[PDB]
Amino acid sequence: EPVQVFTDDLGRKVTVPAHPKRIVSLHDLDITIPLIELGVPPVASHGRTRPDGSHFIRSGALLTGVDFDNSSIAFIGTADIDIEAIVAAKPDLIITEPTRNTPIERLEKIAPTVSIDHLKGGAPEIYRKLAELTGTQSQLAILERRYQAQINALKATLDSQKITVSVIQANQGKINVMHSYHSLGRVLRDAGFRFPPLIESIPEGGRMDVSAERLPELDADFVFATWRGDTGGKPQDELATMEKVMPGWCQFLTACRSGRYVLISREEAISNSFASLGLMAAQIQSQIAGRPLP
Amino acid sequence: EPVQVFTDDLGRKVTVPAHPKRIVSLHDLDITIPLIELGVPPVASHGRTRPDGSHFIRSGALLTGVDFDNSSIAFIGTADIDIEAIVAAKPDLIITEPTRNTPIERLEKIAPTVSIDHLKGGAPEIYRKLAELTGTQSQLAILERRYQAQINALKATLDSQKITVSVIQANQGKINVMHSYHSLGRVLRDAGFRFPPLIESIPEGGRMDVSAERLPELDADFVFATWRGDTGGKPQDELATMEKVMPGWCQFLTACRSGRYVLISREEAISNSFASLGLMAAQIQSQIAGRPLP
Repeated sequence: EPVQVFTDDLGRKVTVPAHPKRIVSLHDLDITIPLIELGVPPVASHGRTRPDGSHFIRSGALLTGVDFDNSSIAFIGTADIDIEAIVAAKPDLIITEPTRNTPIERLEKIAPTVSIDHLKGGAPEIYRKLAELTGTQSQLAILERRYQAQINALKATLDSQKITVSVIQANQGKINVMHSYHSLGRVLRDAGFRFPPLIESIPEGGRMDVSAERLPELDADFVFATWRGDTGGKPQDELATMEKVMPGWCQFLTACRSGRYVLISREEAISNSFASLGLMAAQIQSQIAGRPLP
Repeated sequence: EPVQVFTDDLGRKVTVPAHPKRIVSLHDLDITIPLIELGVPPVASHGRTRPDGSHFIRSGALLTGVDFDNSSIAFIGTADIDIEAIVAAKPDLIITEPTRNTPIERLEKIAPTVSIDHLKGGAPEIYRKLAELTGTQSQLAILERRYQAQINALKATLDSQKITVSVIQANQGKINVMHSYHSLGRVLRDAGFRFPPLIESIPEGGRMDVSAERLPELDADFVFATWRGDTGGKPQDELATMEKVMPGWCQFLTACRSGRYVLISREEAISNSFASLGLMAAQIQSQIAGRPLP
């Protein structure tokens, strides 16, 4: 019953509960996982569909232990959001994002609705906004304190201001690089590691394709790449794709030639969650400083 | 004020809240960390003290984000428990353990008091007991679901019954080896890895010192060890410790000589927390299956 006014990322000043009890989320990975971490899981959520017709919250169980099958969170649809399911969930707050296609004008006649945009400040701003929305600034501060401690533990392990890093990815015949590769890039930058010029010059929130011949320009002391394992995939498949991109690609990176090419599971690496930040920090730690080469 | 019966590990049937709101914890690592993970932080806790006079929950910030300096958990002592701070905290439940000073009989007249023993059943049992005690069985189920997903992700990454691992530790000129090294050994065992015959010979819950001449009997596809970092230590400090144990030790292990010797941060590795098991699984994954060697 007590309310609050929130200005969303479309610039809409919306009257919302101070402490919402029945949140509806229109994205699993970008909204619902954060909501779970903050201790305000939604009563219904966008999710995904297996070939057998069963549903799952993407990265839910793996990163939070929470999924459709072990909770009372209702599934509202994958590509086509079921408006009736949203209404049947009796929300006091609906949370969507600009790359979701369900019209705001439809949603706002069900319940107070807000839209949040990761493009405006990334994951840190997403969680700040969600905490403000849900009255969970307190749970957020503890999540941020843990991340502070993981970053500091990493900085204390090695001189990161002296080690160069790089995150690359096979992209259909070329190499795609981001300015900051999601969880992996965020931890590497917050820890003070330095990227090659070609990556540094990419605008924040951007990405670019690089021709395979220009691999040496993406080299660093350590080169990270990620592999899709959600579908029965293994790290060797990512080694296969790179070989298709360029036969003997390894010889073009001193990091790969020297055995400082590191493969990280992609599902964990792409999530905006605090769970993932911790997994990235641990992996970066032992891989860079806990793996002496002969 | 609804009440339940709990038989503690001394065999005492104690009438305790069904849902305790104001828990006092007499041990940071064995009780407080579990309680925080179960979503029921204590209102007062044992912890450690620095020479400057500041107080902390060992592992609290690093693994949970929760500490004395960013919460309202009251510090109640390190060596000698502050009984007046426990009174001021108005507890409805006091949790103690057998390796503690405080007479159980003084605590009894402040609030219902139970004693939990880590020696019977370990962490799984500690967590099960606390969940029943605090009414947090559903939170535990969620933590367990995430552990299942992490083990499943690891097993799907590689054929683990095809790979041998070992965990060793320098111990004053000798090598100490456990049947299962805390969190790191539990994950390796749960994921289905094989161990060297000498390690499988050690009785469950046990450990053994061996001379460094016997290092080859601890050799594996991957040899793991841990380094203490909570106090400015670095991985290189543990390598220097090994060189004292035996000069040229690296050449004596095929794993080290070939670049399959991996160093893992100790504080996380020795914790019984669900957070640790997650950091272990992720590091084992990329270290074993995500690091191509030239």
